[PDB]
Amino acid sequence: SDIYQHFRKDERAFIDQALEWKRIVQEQYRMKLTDFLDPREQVILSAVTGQVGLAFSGGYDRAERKRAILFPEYITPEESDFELQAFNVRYADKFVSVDHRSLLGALMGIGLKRQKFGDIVFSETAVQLIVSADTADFVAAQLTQAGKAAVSLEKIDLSDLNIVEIRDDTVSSLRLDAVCASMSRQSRQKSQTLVKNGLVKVNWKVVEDPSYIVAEGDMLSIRGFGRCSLTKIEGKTKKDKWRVTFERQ
RNA sequence: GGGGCCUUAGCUCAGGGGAGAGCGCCUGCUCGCAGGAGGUCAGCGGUUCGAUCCCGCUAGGCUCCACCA
RNA sequence: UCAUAGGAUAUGAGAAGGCAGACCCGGGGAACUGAAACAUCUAAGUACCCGGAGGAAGAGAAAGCAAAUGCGAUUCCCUGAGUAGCGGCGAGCGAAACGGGAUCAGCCCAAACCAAGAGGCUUGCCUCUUGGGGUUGUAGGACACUCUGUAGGAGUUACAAA
RNA sequence: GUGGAUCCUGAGUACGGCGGAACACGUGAAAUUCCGUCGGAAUCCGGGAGGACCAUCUCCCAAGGCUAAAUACUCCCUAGU
RNA sequence: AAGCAGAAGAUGCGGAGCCGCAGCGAAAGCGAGUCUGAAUAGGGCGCAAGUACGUGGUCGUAGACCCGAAACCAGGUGAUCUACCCAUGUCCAGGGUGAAGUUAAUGGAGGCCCGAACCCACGCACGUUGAAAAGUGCGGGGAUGAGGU
RNA sequence: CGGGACCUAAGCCGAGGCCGAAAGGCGUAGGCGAUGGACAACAGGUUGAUAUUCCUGUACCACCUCCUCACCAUUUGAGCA
RNA sequence: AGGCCCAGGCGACUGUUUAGCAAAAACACAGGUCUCUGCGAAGCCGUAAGGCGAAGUAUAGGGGCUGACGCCUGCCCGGUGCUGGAAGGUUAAGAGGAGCGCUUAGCGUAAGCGAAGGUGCGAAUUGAAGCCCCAGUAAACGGCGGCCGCGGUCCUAAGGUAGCGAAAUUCCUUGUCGGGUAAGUUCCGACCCGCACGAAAGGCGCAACGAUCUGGGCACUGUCUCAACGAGAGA
RNA sequence: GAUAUUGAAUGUUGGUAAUUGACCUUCUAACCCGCCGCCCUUAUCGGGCGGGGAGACAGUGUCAGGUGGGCAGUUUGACUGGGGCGGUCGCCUCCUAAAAGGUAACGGAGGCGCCCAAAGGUUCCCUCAGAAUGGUUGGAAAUCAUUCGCAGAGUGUAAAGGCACAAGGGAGCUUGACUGCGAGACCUACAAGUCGAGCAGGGACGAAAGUCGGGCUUAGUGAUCCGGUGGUUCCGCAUGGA
Ligand SMILES: [K+]
Ligand SMILES: [K+]
Ligand SMILES: [K+]
Repeated sequence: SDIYQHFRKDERAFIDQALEWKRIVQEQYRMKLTDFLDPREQVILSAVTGQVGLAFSGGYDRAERKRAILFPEYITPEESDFELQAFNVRYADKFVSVDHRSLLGALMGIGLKRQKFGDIVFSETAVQLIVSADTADFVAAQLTQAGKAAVSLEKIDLSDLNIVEIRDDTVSSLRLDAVCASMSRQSRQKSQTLVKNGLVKVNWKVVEDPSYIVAEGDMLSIRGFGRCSLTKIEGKTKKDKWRVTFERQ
């Protein structure tokens, strides 16, 4: 009841369900695997669960959408308890190209919910996707086209997964509106519109406060400029602006 | 009057090593591209191997003081 | 309910209060001041308040001092010595023992145990109250032994008390 | 006076931790003494002290009491300086 | 020296104690030397008249040449003045206005009005070694109230 | 007449009691405490100096019984309370 | 035995106050609001006992601010306070003793090693409130922008709304214009470049009230032009 | 918050070999009641007795942390053409400074709170700035070459005094940027500061003479107390240790 204040009002929905997962693992003494919780929902769950222990794995290390195991003080989990299936996306690579937008659009097009798949990995040699094992056969059967490319899915082990723009700058403050303006190369008044409407996120939390102070190692997500990361804050200049470093995706 | 701070390209700002970056403005190309435009670095005189970034002064603009009989 | 609380009556040269503005032992306890400021510190356990006294008080018969072919209760004086030491190691604070003197004195219990009685029988055990017993350190006492005294010695200043 | 079969010889004490005070000694290397609090012995094959502490040695026997004199003082009284 | 004897004396006794006769070194220690140092070196400090008592000068600790704060602390004494409160009394000439209510009249409200006592103290003058350590005179405010006493 | 031998308010004191280094603080029963309640005497006269106080006249209140009279009554028995 | 009138500031009012240089625009006030307080209330006095609160009980009691009435009371929760709180971080005594030192029975030609006990330190681990942190809250403390050409741009927690404005606030200033006067640094009304108003440390109005402050009139006068005479007290 | 007062049970979860912890719930008997009835007792005190409530909590004690101008004791510099405000405070160099030395002002100018493992030591060798004339890049100015050339350069750094038998530049080998000291001087209120031949130990460089106890010279620093570290033929509170 006195947890919601710490999160947003829309985020209440997840928090209610996150409390219902903790309820199970305490009383029934059994691990609860979840449906690839979003990077934000990782942060929320971590809080709602409390310290019921928690584990998280999205197949490869550095998956955005990862599935969480809520386990007690015993039954420390394995890599396959997360019920993850990796696939290699086969297509006529010489003729057609698959991009992240097309493959994401195709996954959604076959009716797959965002919670039923993790990250879509693009390397030089392979395009791979990670899904929940319960949906693996459905996705393999239905995902026959991505954009203009005819595609097929080959099952692989997680071990077979084939896993910047540094921009040293100065800002007046570490307010959100100031950092966005700097990163996105805009007027601050324009950046304030972005923040206020609800287009910027900070670690996948929608921050609508222009004056929110941004810390070192915060993934900002300006809808319109993509995504960028305050990696370094490096003291202050002669004329008193924060020496900073940005790295766009 | 005294102290304290400021003076960089159209605009916003980076920056003892020979003055940049974005945006605007121009180049051709149709939300990104592709090269330009533009600086007495307030000025002055000097420290020196070179000064926007030393150091001393002059502007100007702000800021704080100018009290006690 | 037994009781007990409470109430009543009797007997008490029982207490109370005072002061000598002193001395003594306790409880509580400043500040100015000094430190060339000031907080630790100092002033000072002072002043002051309170309680208790007594003609004196307090201390006192080694769980001591010491480091000798030792000393032998305590108190007080001389000395040790402005030493040792303590100390924003500042300002300041400051011993003790030995040595020399004054004066001198040593005692009683508690306990073991014994005897008698009482009330809890916990049922031959336990607790309590009188009297005896006993009093200490290279241990003493109980307890046993054999001795020995029961009236010479001691006494109201402790060591019983008129 | 002689014996050491047993028994007795001061317990919520000594002592310790924490917090204070007293010791010339200000927490210090800090013995010793006392108070509050909490913990808490041994008991003669025992215990205490000798300035942290241990060992050895030496000296002593706490946690019960009493005790004159030498000492302090003078509102007074007497005699005097 | 205390102390004992002795006029509250001198004095006698009393050698514990004190200072000096040897220094050097932090110290163990060594000693006319010693410390430093590897050193017979060099250098430091030493070697090569005190003491007891008295007078005087000065210093220390004491109030310390005398007089003087504003203050600080401790323990008492004061609410007969004054502040507020509590209990219980008491005071407020006269006149006016005319709320509610009642049936234009009636009615008699009020930190209501004018205005003595009473309370107050706004202005000015006077007084200022006063009549008076806060007043007097002329005016002034409140005067049934959060009133005076 | 005013006060006491009557009453109580505020407050104060306070057996036992509660609390507190000491001293003490607080407080019950119970008291004290008028500024309040209650309560019987008036007019005139008089002295240099007192007067509901003395004097004159006429009163009233409480209490008492050597007495007088009437009435009621001696254990459902007056009456007091 | 009332002088009166016109106009303005302040405070609504009657009250109250610096005994003895200030009576006021200061305090109080009825009204408003915020807040605490479930009763052995909170608050307060007292070491406590005992009390007040109250012989009351949320329509009550305490505290803060505001100050009749009328219209109203804007924006900012970053900071500070208050209230509440999830993760994460931090943190006392106490608890806990892994280790280590000193000591020495023993053991070693010595050097040194070294049981047990005593003793002196002692790490991990554990450990509340609080704090960091997060959320709310402005009739809480407070704060309510620059620059350039309504737009741009920088900065901020957010940039002053309504109303008022040379004001008990305006330095410059005797601002400017108008009114009143023969002549008006004061006064009144406008204006707004508000040095440095502004919404309960309330804003703007406001009838009644004032020994309030301020400007102007009528009346009146020895206040004055400008003095003169008389009475009394002192001299 | 710990701990005492402070107990009993049931669960559950630690840690030791069945005892002792931790926490949850329950219990009643301590403790509490500014609740009711009864009694002491004419009593809204107090106490006793019986109900009820609450309960090992609270309260109180000790200890601990937090908060805490509610309260307490204090501090809050000096110079200064009055004080405040501004500026300054130690060290070095120059000028003022009057041809020894010293010498003031909120007089005039600047530096310092280091740097360097060579930018120290020694041995050997050397000479700089700039200009003229000639040169593919290449220019006024890089690199040659020639002549001229008291220094017009350099000397880690401020300035002054010095320095070309170099104190300036280069190279080799090195660690004397030594230990013990020190006749005697300078400076000086003290405290400190400065110079020093020479002696010993053991070195570096050099054939040797010799030079070397940092740097061309003069700034580059801070008393005591207290505490840390290393060393130590010292002391060690009966003795041996500590
Ligand atoms: K010598
Ligand atoms: K003398
Ligand atoms: K002057």
